[PDB]
Amino acid sequence: RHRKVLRDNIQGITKPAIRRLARRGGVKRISGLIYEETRGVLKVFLENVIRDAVTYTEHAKRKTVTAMDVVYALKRQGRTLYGFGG
Amino acid sequence: AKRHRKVLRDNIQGITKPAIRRLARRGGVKRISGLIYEETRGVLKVFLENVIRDAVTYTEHAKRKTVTAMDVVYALKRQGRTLYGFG
Amino acid sequence: AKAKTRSSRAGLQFPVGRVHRLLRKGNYAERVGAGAPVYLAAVLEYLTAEILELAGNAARDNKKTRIIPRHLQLAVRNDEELNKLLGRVTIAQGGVLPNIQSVLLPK
Amino acid sequence: AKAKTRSSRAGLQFPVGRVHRLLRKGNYAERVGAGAPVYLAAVLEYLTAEILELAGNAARDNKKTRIIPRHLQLAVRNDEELNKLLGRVTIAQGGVLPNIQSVLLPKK
Amino acid sequence: RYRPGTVALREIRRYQKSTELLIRKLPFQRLVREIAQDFKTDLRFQSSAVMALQEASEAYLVALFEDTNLCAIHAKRVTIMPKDIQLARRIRGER
Amino acid sequence: KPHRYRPGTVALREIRRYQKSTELLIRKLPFQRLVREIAQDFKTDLRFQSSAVMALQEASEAYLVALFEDTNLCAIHAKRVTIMPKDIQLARRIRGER
Amino acid sequence: SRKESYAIYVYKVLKQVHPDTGISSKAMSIMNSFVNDVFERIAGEASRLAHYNKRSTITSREIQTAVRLLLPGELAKHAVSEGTKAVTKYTSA
Amino acid sequence: SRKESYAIYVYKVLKQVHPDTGISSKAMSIMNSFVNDVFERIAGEASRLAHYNKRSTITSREIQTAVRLLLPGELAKHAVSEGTKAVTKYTSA
Amino acid sequence: KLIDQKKDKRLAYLLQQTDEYYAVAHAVTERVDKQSALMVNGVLKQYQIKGLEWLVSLYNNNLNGILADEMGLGKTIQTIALITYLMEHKRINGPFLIIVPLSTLSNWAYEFDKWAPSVVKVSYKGSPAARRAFVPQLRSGKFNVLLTTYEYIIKDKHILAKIRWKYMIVDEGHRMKNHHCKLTQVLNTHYVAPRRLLLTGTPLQNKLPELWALLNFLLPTIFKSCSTFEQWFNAPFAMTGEKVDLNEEETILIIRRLHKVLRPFLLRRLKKEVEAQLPEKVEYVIKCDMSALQRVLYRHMQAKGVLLTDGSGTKTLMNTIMQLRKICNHPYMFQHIEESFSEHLGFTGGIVQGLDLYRASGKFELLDRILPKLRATNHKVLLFCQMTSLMTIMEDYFAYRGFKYLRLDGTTKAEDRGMLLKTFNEPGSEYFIFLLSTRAGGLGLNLQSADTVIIFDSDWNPHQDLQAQDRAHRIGQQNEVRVLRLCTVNSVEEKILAAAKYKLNVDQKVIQAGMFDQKSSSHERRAFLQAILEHEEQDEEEDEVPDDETVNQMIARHEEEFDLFMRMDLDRRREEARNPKRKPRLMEEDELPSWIIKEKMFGRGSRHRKEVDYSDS
DNA sequence: TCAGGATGTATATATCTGACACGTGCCTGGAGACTAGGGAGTAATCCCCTTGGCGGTTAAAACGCGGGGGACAGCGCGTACGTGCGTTTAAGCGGTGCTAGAGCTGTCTACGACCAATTGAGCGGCCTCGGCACCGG
DNA sequence: GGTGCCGAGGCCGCTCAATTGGTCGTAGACAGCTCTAGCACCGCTTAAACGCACGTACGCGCTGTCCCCCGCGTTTTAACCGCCAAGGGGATTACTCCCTAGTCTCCAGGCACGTGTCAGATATATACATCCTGA
Ligand SMILES: Nc1ncnc2c1ncn2[C@@H]1O[C@H](COP(=O)(O)OP(=O)(O)O)[C@@H](O)[C@H]1O
Ligand code: BEF
Ligand SMILES: [Mg+2]
Repeated sequence: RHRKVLRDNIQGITKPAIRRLARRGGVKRISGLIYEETRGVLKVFLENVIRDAVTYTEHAKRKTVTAMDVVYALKRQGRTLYGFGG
Repeated sequence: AKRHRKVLRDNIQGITKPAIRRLARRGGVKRISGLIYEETRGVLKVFLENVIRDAVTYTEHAKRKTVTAMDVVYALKRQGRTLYGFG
Repeated sequence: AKAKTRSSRAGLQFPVGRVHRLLRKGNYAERVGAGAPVYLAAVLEYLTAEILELAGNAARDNKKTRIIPRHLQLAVRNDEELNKLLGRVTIAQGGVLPNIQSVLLPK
Repeated sequence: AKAKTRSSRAGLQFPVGRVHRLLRKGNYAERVGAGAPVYLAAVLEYLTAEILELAGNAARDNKKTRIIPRHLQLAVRNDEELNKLLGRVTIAQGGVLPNIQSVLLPKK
Repeated sequence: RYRPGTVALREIRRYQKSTELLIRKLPFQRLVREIAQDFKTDLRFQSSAVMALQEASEAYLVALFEDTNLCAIHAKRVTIMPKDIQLARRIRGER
Repeated sequence: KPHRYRPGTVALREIRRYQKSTELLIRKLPFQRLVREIAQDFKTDLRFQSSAVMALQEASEAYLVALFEDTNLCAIHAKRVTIMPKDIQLARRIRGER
Repeated sequence: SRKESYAIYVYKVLKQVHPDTGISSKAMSIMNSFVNDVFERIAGEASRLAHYNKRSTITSREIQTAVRLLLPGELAKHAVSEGTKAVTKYTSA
Repeated sequence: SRKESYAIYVYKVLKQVHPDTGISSKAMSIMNSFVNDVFERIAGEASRLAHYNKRSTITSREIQTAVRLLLPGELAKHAVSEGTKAVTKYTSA
Repeated sequence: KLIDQKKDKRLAYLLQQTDEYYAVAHAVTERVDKQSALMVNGVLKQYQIKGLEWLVSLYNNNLNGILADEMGLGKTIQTIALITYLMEHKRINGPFLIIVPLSTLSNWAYEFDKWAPSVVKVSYKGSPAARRAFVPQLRSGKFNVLLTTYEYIIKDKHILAKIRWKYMIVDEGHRMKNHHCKLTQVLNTHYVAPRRLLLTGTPLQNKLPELWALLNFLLPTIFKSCSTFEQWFNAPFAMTGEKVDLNEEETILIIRRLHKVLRPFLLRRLKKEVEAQLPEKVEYVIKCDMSALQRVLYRHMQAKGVLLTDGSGTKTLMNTIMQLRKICNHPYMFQHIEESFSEHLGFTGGIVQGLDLYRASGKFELLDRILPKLRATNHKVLLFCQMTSLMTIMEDYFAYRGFKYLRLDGTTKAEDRGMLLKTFNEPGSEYFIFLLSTRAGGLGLNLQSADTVIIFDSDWNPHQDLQAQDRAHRIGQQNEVRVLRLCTVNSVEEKILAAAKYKLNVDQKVIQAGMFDQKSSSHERRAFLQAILEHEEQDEEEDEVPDDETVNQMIARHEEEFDLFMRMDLDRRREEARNPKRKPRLMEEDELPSWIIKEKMFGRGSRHRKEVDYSDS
């Protein structure tokens, strides 16, 4: 009924998850301070896309965020995404 | 006997060593290896032929034979290098 | 008189008729020439055929019959021309090319 | 039948009428709203004023009265907001911001 | 046992062959909704909206790790430091 | 022995004067010959407006100055003050110009 | 022939903020191209914004949303404030 | 309602280069996005080519110049020849 | 027509201008100059004294004029005569600025030493270190005359404009033909000089408005203002019909009015009537056959606009006429044809020396018949050419025959130029020829020791070549002068030469027909002017006429020369019979790719790709 | 440098299911024929400004010498990351029901395009004065 | 400090583009209703995360050597500006026709809907390829 304000969900991006991402990038050995640095980088990147997606969403006077909203938000950042329509 | 020396100019060499250092000073570097000058001539050459190729394409499309300033401006805007001050 | 589509008249598989409508509805100019849709549909068909050939080859090398997004990623990123055309594009479920730096390898 | 410009009735110094013409001529959409040029000219006037006073301040700091491309460059690159707006932009005869890395300069 | 580093290559060879998402979905989805509250409250996401965000975000991070790895090698290291991430973002123009 | 400056202090002398200036740092004539030679490959019998060549030079130096700013950080990151050609290749590859 | 620019309107704004300072010719053309750049940047986004929602008109609402999408942060808040003020004044008059 | 896509046309082209190879649903969705993206890259550049030259019509000439600007090097040469042959066969018959 | 209600306004300004026809301009007349003008060594010619009369008259009447004498009649001495006269009779010292071309500056200095030693002068030239040495002397004012060059009047205006100049003199005033000239702007604004004079042998070049710029500089508004620039001609007229020179109905009086307008201040003097003892100065034009290499190159450049190159194919040069002009001179100027023939013709590559230069160009072929003959009669010949790149080619061929030559070009050190003039003019000098450029060597130079002049190629305007001819046809020449203007048959050079011939008509209407010598006041002008119309018709086109035997007739000035001239002509014939190699190129070695003459693929199939290893196993 | 054992990689076979691929009805968008108009192809003219060359000064470039600052190799230390085992937590799954919001259809009306007159704002061209450089100190 | 002067600020005549005024019809707004996809729940395996500890490989600081880079001076060179010349094209203008928008009329390609079945995991059992250790 009453929505609970989510808090500290960035820590859900676990240390093994960041290591797996680093492995796919070819990284052989990871420092210990990388993990907090990566969580900051993901958060900054992911706020920019959400900001535009919500701007597209409220302009259409909708209450849901669609895949077009994300695809259009990404295309402005200069990074087109294939496989979700448009 | 001086005719041979004038043709061996290779005007890419017209971008002299001191001129490249002046660019490097404005970029803020303090000490330059001796292999930069050859490397940075190739970097300038690659950059120019990308912009020139687009500027000529705009010119040729318009039935013109003279590359105007707008052609250069339009080419740069296509590489995401917008330039102000030339209309 | 029997109706013959513009795609067949131009010898294409792409819809010349639909491309014409998309140009008019897209607010690209006040007027659209007659040859513009034909030229554009031919170029779209060329690029589609160019990428599907390489993707089909990538599917064969992995002993597969159907194309999957991984195969499109392998086809595009291995080609020099297509990689530059799709430099700023990311493909869903495509992965990355197997590439390891030489210095990281054991001695 | 007396003529009053749309710029004046909106309290602007930018040509609402000309901006209304540019929208209809640029093939941006089939139709253009009445308030769209008024809103757009107001925004363009604001951005112009922001740069102009910032460039004007840099002109005094050199004890000069005119604005030159150097002063436009210094204004834009010093303000982190205008800098992000004009990240991809090159200003002719602008120069660069004076900046030296710490390691290069001598430090006893 | 295995000499340190040989399992790392084995992990590198493995993850560069697969294509699935490398992050648990529920932790990521909760993170997305938390960020959206700061902008507008009582929003709602399509399933593909969150999947689109995850595909974009992990492609961003993997490509970033490729860049920060070269900076690590450039300084004659094999371990990536936080200073290597910052240099990569500086050259790209994100700082 | 004549007075000689220590190495580096003259190179650093640009801070007071030669980084606050705004003129073009490449001579006009050598650059213009280079521009025409490149254009020969794409089209023959081409003509350039005078302001067209200035626009190319204006954008070219802004590009090279901006590249040396990134080259200088790739050198410092490797714990040295001399820029080397491996620094330019690192800077350009990160930008995606490779 | 007659070539249009924003020179006179920029000069009117200049005397509002700095009544005594002048502006050189090259600095004037730089300012002129800046206005053209921002104009087509906002207009281009608003055009694409109206196509997404299957509308066929460009209203002040699209112009407002385009300003948020383009301008960063604190610039967008003030630009939206100026644009809203101008529209209400124009409608009342 | 009904949604338009290039799925059947992409599938037609596939059977001409690999008659036995198939296509999956997610891969077709990527190919559908690829065609839509490239179409708007060509059309947008051809749109401002006409604007720069004060024309009000986009023709096969504008399309060809836009292709030369966008496609890289040797890839553009084959696309130009593919397009000219199509417009030639279309005009003759 | 209203010709009358235009001169009346002129009569106003002379009146108003004088206060601070011909007779009102010359209010004061002083016939005292016939006396012995002292502090001199030589003696003036009789007419030069009359020129001095006309000069001091301008001084008394406060006028500025043009000493537009002919190009050898002692114009330097007449100006020196005025300076000495003012220092004595008027007793005024003054600073006396003088502006000369660089190559003339040594000559002007020497004239003052032997014609007025008591005059103290500074020769303002040299590196900036040398030129700041003169500043202490300039501020004190101890000097009487200052000689500079056109360059230092612009570079050093900040210290030369400070001095108030009692009299300004500009030599070879052709530089001011352009009104937007940077020298004119600096000279009239920054420099103050009430009394300005010009010296020139060609008062107006190809265009009529150029003469106005000289007059506008001399008399800024009093002559007639620039803003009110209403003209007698009111329009330039230049069409193939020479009998008409204006938009009028075959009217002669309109020309006759201009002669009256600018009569008061201009002094032309002809060499024939003033100084009759000089020899005739006969002029000849001799055609040249095109070599096989030139003929193929000239054909494609004219047709396609491209230069033929090796397969290493064609190059597209830019200014078509300029390239055609270079081909007609020598096909080795392009350095692509030379290098290819450097390898193929058989000997060492790169720089090329031998009889190929002898055979490559038709003009060089003809010179090697002429020059050894002229060596025999001990004639010294001075040779002009337009392009400096041709001199280097010309210089190597001169070494092959071992001729003794000097080369005064542009871009030769200013200090060296004075010496080069001295050595060539030395009696008993061993040098045979003296290479010159038209622009640097054509100005005031005394090369009197040479008797014949070779003009390798013509200029776009003829007065440039007339200056070159008169470097030898001056006072102090005792030998017959022959001008040999080389040309190429069936080439652009005929169009250039004919176009130049057309420009020679405008001045003949305005300057030559005026006869501004103050003695021909009689109606001979109209006798002269009407005689210009009929001789246009009698011209007949001439082509393809090398005139193999006639060429030695054209050199020779006496029958005894033929006896000499008929020896070596046959000796070359007998010597060439031993080894039969065509004197010309004559298609001999054109097997080069020049005469041999006359990625991008399809779509969807052609794309060449590399095998890719998608397997990853 | 070769041998052994352990772990992991790569291999051939059933089988299985969920998605690829096909067939069907049908509706809406594309093709065919027409008319009216204006965008642009084409011709002709004017003259700006582009190109190639020489002349003559002088500041910048080039060549060489010479010294020392800095890059690089090497070595020793020690810390912090990788490997593995064992414990703990929460994601992924498969349901299930709720309902809210997006989508659709139908009217209705106000707004923006179109057109036609009319005049003044904005542009080009001109005088004129001062901000800024610069020549010396 | 002072003199100089080129570039900007200011004034005027002349259009042509913006304003005013009507008219129309269609896009956009609103209401009503449907139904589907997103939100929330539950319980359950169980795979992934967490945590601990050991050793070891590597980051890092130091030192020393050497040679490349900087700085200076002398000579040389070519950019620069001044100047000559000619003509290729970049603009205009005017004419006119043919191509495109627009309309109505057919009409058939393509979309949604069901349907059948097979390509590609997934799991089993197995001989080889890779490391780590010893020698
Ligand atoms: N009175 C004279 N006595 C000796 N030589 C003279 C005399 N007058 C003129 N000359 C010669 O005439 C030549 C031309 O002098 P100059 O003033 O240069 O006339 P221009 O400018 O027409 O050549 C000089 O070489 C000079 O020696
Ligand atoms: F008239 Be001389 F040639 F100065
Ligand atoms: Mg003289």
